[PDB]
Amino acid sequence: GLLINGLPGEGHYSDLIRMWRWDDFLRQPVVKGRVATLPTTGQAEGDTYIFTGSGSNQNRLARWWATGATTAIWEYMPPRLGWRVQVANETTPSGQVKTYEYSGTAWVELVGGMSDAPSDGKAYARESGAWTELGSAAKSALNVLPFMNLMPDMGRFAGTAANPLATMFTTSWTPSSFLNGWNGATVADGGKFAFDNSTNGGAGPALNARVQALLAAMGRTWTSVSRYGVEFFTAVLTAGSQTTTGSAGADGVTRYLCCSNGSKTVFNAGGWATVVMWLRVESGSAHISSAPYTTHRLWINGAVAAPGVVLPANQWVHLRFSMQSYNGYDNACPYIYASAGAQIAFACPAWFGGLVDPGIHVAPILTINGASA
Amino acid sequence: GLLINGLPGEGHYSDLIRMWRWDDFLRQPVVKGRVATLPTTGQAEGDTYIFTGSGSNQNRLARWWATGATTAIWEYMPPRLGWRVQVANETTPSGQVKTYEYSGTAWVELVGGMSDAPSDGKAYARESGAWTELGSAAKSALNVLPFMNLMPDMGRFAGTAANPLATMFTTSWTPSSFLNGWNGATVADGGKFAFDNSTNGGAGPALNARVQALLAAMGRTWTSVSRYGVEFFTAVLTAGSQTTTGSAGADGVTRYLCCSNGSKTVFNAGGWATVVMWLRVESGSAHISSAPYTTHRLWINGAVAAPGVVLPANQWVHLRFSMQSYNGYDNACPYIYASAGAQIAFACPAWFGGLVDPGIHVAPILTINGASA
Amino acid sequence: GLLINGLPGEGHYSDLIRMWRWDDFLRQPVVKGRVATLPTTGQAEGDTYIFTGSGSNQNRLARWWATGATTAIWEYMPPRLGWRVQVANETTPSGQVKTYEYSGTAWVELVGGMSDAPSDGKAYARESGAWTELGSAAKSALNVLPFMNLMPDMGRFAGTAANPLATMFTTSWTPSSFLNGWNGATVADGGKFAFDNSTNGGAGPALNARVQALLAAMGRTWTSVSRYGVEFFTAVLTAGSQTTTGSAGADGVTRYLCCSNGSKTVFNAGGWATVVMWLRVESGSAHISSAPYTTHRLWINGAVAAPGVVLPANQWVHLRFSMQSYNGYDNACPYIYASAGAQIAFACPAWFGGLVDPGIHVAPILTINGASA
Repeated sequence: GLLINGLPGEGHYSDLIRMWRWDDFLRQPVVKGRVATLPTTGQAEGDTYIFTGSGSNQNRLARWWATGATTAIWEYMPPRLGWRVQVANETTPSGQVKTYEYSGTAWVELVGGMSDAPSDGKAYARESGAWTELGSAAKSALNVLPFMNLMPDMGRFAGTAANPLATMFTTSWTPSSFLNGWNGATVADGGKFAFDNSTNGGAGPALNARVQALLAAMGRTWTSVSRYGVEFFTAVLTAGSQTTTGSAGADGVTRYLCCSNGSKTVFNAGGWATVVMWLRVESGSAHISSAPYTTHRLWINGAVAAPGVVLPANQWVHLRFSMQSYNGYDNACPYIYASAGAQIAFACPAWFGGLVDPGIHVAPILTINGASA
Repeated sequence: GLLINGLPGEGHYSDLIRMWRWDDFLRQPVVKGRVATLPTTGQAEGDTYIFTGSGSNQNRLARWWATGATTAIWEYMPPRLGWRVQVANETTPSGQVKTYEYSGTAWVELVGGMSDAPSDGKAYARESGAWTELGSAAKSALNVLPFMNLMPDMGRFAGTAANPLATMFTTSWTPSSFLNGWNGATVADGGKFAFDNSTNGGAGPALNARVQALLAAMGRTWTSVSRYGVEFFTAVLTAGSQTTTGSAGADGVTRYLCCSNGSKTVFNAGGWATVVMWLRVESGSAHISSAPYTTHRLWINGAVAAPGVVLPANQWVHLRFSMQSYNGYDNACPYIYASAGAQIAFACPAWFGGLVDPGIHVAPILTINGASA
Repeated sequence: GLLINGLPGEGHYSDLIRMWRWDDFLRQPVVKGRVATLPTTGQAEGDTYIFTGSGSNQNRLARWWATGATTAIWEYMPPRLGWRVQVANETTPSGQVKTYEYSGTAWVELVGGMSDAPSDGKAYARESGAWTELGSAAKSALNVLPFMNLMPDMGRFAGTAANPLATMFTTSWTPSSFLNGWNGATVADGGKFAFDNSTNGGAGPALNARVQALLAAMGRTWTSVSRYGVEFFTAVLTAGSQTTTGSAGADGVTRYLCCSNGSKTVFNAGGWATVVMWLRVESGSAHISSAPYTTHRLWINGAVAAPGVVLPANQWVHLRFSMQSYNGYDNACPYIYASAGAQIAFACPAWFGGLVDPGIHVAPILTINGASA
């Protein structure tokens, strides 16, 4: 509380000049900026800086009154539990004039908001100008959802008669129908990982260089996850001498298709497909696709990639190629071309009948068959 | 910057009347509306229109001062880098008085908002007055998710021994256990689509009128999707002469159930069920359900529908009937009644053990069995 | 519209004191609070209460002017289609000074909001300071999604040769490979529920006390869901006399593992696992886990629970233990320890290869096998 009313009439003229000088200021209370020191030069009528220098005169106004004036002075305005003040020069990207609403102790930003979600445990999203509750599926991620694999043998190259539910298998190596050679390509066994193996202090088979390279790429370096694990076979495909179905990669190098799926019945869900598999180049060079065609999206170890990217030689890379095709089927779905004589290592393929996001997997996803018991 | 202070005292009275006339206006700066021309009639004290007519006097105030006045004039107020001004007459639906905050060049709407999502790649939804991050599953749609089909033969009417993973099959027509006749209804083979068929320039079997009608309904008119595709059989069910389990449709016409599922063990997931199948009426009439009972929701080619709707005769329609039942089982789940002697064409049924949204499918969804290799 | 301009100069001094007393008030129009009666005591200069007592003087200001005054009076300010007025003392939790914007008929809260979702049917969530559309999966819940079960026999203890798709089975009791005894534990048949049973007016087998206890726990008390249902066997595991793998519960009582899964290949999806099963304690005591280890989350009939909670004796409880393990496999996954000689009743187990939320299930989730036709 404060007053400037009353006072002898003898001095009314001083206070009357005084009140006119504010009534002139009150047109729009906008400050050009906050200052800890009175501008000693370059100020005129209409210049208002917030004199917040250390002392009792913090936040006091510092309007300079020279134009149309007898003697210019730094007229002061102590605030008192002040409130919203607009600022013109700087502004938010959304076109809002900056406002420091002085809450009485600090310069606070203006506050709004015409909607708060009811506190009843449901998440609400904006819909047609109204907030609508969301379901539980919104919060759950996709890397953990247990979707069904379409491969009967899990890519272990042991045959469908092997139980996918068992940790260990005794069946020998077996070719998979999901990987058919193309252009004369030859597929041969590359290696196998055994439970309780001897390389890490056991009595089983030993691990060959390719498997250590994979596991180091997998991050499974700890005994609990490196000395134990599920069994499976690896294979190495040698590109044939045939030169059918040519294609060029992102680097402009021509290559030919080496493997095919045998026209599997996967393109059903909106034409959507997903292929995830682990590979490494032992010799030669290869790329993905031919050129950007239709819709496509490639992730390499969780990093988006473009068509034709030449995978670095002798490194394990996680690929996830998801695209859409209403044709209902395709034989060369992978769209992978490699140079003749290239030795490509690959292990644990996984295919899905739609767009799914399991992340960087570490083992094939299970299914159910007659031998699954 | 501007000033009206000073000036000889001789004329102080003019400016003093002047400042009083504003101090009267400053009670609440609300404009009745924007005008490009001064109102030549129908204005009085308290009427304030924004004179924005073309010229230098844009945005100048146009308050008319007649009540309690000697001679009324259009007193002018040039703004200068102006700011928020409230408006009373019109208002937003949410009870907010309209505000054109003049940004110095244009009349801008007031701006607020007390929450912005952190720029770290996560989507945030409002929860109990706070923004909570959402999962990846929120963004993905439902028409592409590869869920597991419950039919062993894919509705191809070829038997479970046929591989659902193959594009082509050689097994002959075979009845499906998922469609059991009711009220004496007879189910007979209707047709088959063959890969590399001869109708579109091949050497295989030809396509009969029903299959062209379906495909035209399917939108598969292009050679890539019309001259090729997966094989499957069609069947036509002729309603029997029995009159058990009567029911009336939306048009008030009584009909009887014709087919049953044989009490399949589908009602497990919260009692939820989903049936999707493609059909066409060759003769007679039929409807869906008996009357609105329990919870129910029908889509016809993506368009919601009510119970008892009489499907148009001789057109292919996509139905998706999802409901809930805690009983754990039901034989007449479809709740479809047709007139006696009606010839109903149907192809590619698909059932699911819950509420799923695959859209307008084009082929049955695959499963895995012993013959799937 | 109103005016206080003009009037004879003789009385100019009264109105001039008058206008000064407002020009003093207009520094910041903040009211200390609304009052239906003028404060008869404890008021001074700067105290402004909204006199809203019943009568024509509603909303009129009640500023008391005593400091620096000749005679203090309750100066009145009728509003007219008023607008936003800030309030200092009380405030919103978000630091916003309370504002009752008088809409001319009622004291209305201030209104903002710089974003409304386009009215085109899509739900929008905030992302990096912008609203991004969400997918359909966001709205759908998780309790209804038809995910694939990993048990070949559905936990009916009838063998994999039994069809899971049929409501009724004739095969006798059969042990399940998914529940292997530990520490010498013995598993024996406990009971079976038969379709069209005689206990509820049929001709089939009768129901034993354990099954009524379960069903009453299930809420299936109605004839439609109590007199009918799917068939399955129950078993009772008697803990053995061996004392290997000790562990203590939340109450500090030591117990030993009684059953194991035989190292099933379930830990694939991000290492995520889900186990849901229905059990009741007939004798002894048991608890969950050993102590809080790694990540873990237990729901008991939809209510979250902590490790080591001793389940109440002789009550049916729904458990859902979901955890993560990158090891790829585990034999004692359940981590359940029971006292020696404890008689534990259990029925309808369900396991999943990831985090899933089917709610409180009433029957095992189906799968597909060679005998599923």
